[PDB]
Amino acid sequence: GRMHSKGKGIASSALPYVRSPPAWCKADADSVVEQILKFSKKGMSPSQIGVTLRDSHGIPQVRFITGQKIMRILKANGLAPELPEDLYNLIKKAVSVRKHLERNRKDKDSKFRLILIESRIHRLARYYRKVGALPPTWKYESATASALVA
Amino acid sequence: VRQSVLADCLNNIVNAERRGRRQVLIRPSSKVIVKFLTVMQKHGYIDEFTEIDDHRSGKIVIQLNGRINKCGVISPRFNVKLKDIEKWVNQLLPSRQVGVIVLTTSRGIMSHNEARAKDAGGKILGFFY
Amino acid sequence: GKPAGLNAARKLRNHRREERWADAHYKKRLLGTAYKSSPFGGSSHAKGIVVEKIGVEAKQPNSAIRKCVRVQLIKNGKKVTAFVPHDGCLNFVDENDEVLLSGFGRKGKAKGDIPGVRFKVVKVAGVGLSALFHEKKEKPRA
RNA sequence: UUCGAUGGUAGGAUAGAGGCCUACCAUGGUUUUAACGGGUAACGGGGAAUUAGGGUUCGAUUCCGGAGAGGGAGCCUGAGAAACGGCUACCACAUCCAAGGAAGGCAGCAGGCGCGCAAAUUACCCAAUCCCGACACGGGGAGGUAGUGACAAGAAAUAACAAUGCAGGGUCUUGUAAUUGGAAUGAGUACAAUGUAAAUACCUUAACGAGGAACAAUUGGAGGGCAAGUCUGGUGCCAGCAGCCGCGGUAAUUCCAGCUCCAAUAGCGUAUAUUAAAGUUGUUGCAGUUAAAAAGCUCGUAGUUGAACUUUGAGCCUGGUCACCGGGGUCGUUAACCUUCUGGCAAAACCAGGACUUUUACCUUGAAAAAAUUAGAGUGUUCAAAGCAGGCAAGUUUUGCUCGAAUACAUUAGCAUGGAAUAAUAAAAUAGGACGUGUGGUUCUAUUUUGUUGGUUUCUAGGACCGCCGUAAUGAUUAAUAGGGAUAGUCGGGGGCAUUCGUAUUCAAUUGUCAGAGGUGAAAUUCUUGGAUUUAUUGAAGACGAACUACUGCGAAAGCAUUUGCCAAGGAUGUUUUCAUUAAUCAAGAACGAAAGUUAGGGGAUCGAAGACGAUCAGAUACCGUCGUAGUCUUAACCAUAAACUAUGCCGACUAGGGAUCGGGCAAUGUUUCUCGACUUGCUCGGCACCUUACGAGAAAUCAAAGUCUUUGGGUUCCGGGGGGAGUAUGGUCGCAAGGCUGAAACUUAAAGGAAUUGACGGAAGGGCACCACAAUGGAGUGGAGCCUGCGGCUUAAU
RNA sequence: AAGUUGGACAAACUUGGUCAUUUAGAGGAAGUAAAAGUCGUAACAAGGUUUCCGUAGGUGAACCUGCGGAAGGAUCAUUA
RNA sequence: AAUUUUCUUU
Repeated sequence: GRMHSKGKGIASSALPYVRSPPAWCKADADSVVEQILKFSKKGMSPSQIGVTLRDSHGIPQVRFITGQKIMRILKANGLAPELPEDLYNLIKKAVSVRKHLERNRKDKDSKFRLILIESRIHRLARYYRKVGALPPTWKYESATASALVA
Repeated sequence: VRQSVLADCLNNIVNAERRGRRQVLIRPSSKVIVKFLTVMQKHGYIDEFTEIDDHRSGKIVIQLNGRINKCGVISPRFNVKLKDIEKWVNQLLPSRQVGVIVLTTSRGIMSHNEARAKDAGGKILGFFY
Repeated sequence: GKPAGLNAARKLRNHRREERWADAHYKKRLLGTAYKSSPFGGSSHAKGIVVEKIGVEAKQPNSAIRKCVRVQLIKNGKKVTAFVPHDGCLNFVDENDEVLLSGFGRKGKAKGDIPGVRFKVVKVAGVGLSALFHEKKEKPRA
């Protein structure tokens, strides 16, 4: 049940039953933690952190060896972005759609998609303000959205 | 989206019983589902059930033996006092001797008859006969 | 379908309140039309004065003369149509006889083949029908 | 919110709080959880009617509270009145006037007028209940009693014992009695006792008081509904009957007269309001593909609903109505009344009592709670509606005893006790944390004493704030075949911009012979030896992307079909990636929204509303042919609906067998073509659909949903309450307009409608039959002529 | 006491705006019901131009036509 | 091509 679509896909990742560090691995916990910190300074999103670590370095799930989620590790070590990754990606997509619309005003489909993205951004922002991830006076303005992204 | 898991469990069980199958797989599982099933088990309508403990809500495989006609849920959870138990029994049960109404009494999930014995009302969960 | 939440009493009550106006019976009670525009303000009977006699024609498949009269109410000023039940009473009933008008028994609807008539006469000259018919009482010399 | 609407200060006024009022200072208070305004033929409640339950309606009225005394306003007296059987002024009425004036209020008890369908005596009494006063002694139209009725409930006059023959029945019993006769007769008549303030009445009193008009039972119906006539006479679609269907045109079981029968009974019918049936208001418990009904589609806030997970189980003691059940304490799993105050024990710690929900919703019990009324316990008003009394006690008459006048229903709402299952929020993140006879400090108070108030330092006891000390296991639920986001290869006739190509249509120029060309069923209009049409070359304009093209793809829908490039975005798939409940459905509010229609600019090839002619027809105004304006294309502004359809809302779970198709992924010591592609097979996810079947559903047609529904409850929006009137009128709102949205009432009607079946019909199809059908150059003919004869019309007397 | 000056409550009257209800009117445009009228035949069969919906135009009228949709069609079908 | 109409009942 897609929130803004009629699709009913169920594609996802099925984590293993064994919630333990890998039997054949030498991650050494702290080495991976500093490795994540190095990649965070390099400037890649936590999704890219897990993808690169799983595909190349060979750690299936980082929390299995580290004991905490990578976002928790980044927050604990201080490299915590002010805007959450999902909200940042949504606002960046909205900015790209708005730029496309302002250069090409006849794209009614893009206008409809911008409305959907705007609604999704507002719902996500309301959730984050309620939980406390963002200041209660966060708000979202299209004029300053470009400065918010950059 | 999913609203109540007991309703889905009872709908699947009654569908399997009507089809005539001797087993049914229920997902998701919960404490309310477990308490409902043990009440049905101590009353003899449902045989052994194995709770598959996953690192999730968890699944359960139930062995049936027929002898039940329909198990259903009562949504919303109406508040049932001691005096309203008879009215609910007349409204839902086939007769005064056959049929069980499950109430989430403050003492715990229990049948309407033993809820009367304990002299405590609650909220109506469902029924089976 | 219908709301079934434990806290949807207001929604259910409001929807029932809106939908109950579609009921013909509820509308006819709550509109006050009996006291607003109906010839009878809830009264069972009303006195009136005979205006004229009209020979209405029966509808299909019947064919006869209904022997009706027109009566002007004294308390409302509304001119209505009246039906004489028996036969040979239109000769007895003359103009200005102080007739009494009542319903027909169809809750204000036309009964039978009579077109556009909803009332019937019960008393003439303050003596009552079926009394002068059997020559038990006589019309006063008015 | 002016002229008090929300709050603060101060004052005034009030018996008293208070914007009740005044001065100043602030702009506040309510509201889609419906504020405010309007209507109410609305005094409110206890309560009444119907009664499976849930509900619906009523409640002026014997009890409680509020208002009024014709409508307002003011005021004295009095504790208590803004009193009206107290006063004053105005407004609308009535009255005596000598014309100067005077004077009132029955929505109190009686009585009168008027409105009326609609409702009583100008009566007696303070004897019972109580009230007032100076008070045994007085008064009370409060109140008790009676006169009047058709009705409000309860009991019951219009009968009945035998002889009698017939129909009988099986020697025992019912009926028609133009029959008798002695019986018990009560309604009344009178009188006596009792009753009562006086009575009336009830009870009670001897006694008079039926042989048939005894001292005449009625009201409706007799076709179905619904019970009881095809009986006799009068009319003949007329009178009429008739709740609906419906009967009546000379045989009328349904009209009016007679006979009899059926139902209730001193009562019955009719008119209206309401309730049950109405599962046609549907929370229980309706229906929405075709009968009325899913917004064209999407976003979105109130509102509603919201995955799972945090202490479960085993063994005892003791006492309770029946191998059983409810209730209190424990020990070990894992520490077992957390924490506080007080009292004790004392190396901190323990026991006892009180408080003990962070915070509710929920359930149980208790308290205080008006009676009547409802249910209901007891009880000889002769039973009963009743009433709350009453009983003992025949053998003494004893100046006595004995009992009851319960209980529940109530709980909406408030208060309190007990439980913590079901449904919620924070328990500490930058540790802002149980941290505590702990290492140090500061602020205040005297709950005590220094002699009594009062002033300071503070030992002392207490409240609070500042950096440190690991007391110890120091703190972040998995990540939902939920969701969002990211990532990789893809996929798409998804969107926009720029660009490329294709034939066809029309037109223009030029070249070749000549007679028709178009079109149609037939034609006809029109133009063609001035070269029509055709053929050939070149060019321009606009429109559109044939075949490929499919029970195939994409998009929220409307819709999207030539090549390439660019941009933004999207579904599915793969994933030991990321966040962690962020979710579903929506009022109000917004985006898109075919075609047609509008305003300005460009362009107008083809087709083509309006129109022009030309054929068909009785009339063609249309269907047919040619031409033809708006329009068909596009840009910038509009609107906003279609059979916008799958006539079928969205999300989630389950349910039977098979084979095709699209996109992705997995596997093949599979095939093939100079590392990949194509093809083949199996598995899986997500779509478009298909065949068979019916565990199941529906009224059926039919449906893998329209199933999991009388065995009725997963969540959430829209929408319908018989057919016309009518998507009309009015009102509001948007639009330049056309029109869009919302949207009645009066009146009328017994049907409208859906599915399916059998006939009939079809200028529908497919098989065939026929000189009462045709074909055959058919044969003979009739009708054309004159006459025989029959039928219409004419005439007469009948023709 | 008669009488006098101010203040507050304040009946009531004239006028203007607003709300609710009721009620005349010259005239105009509708629906509703008919024992046997005039005009023609739109729909129900391929109703004789298949029907219906939205929009626009026209005509004595049912109605006709242009554009886009639906089968509720008279086709569930041409795999070659 | 072309084919309009069948009063109210028994």
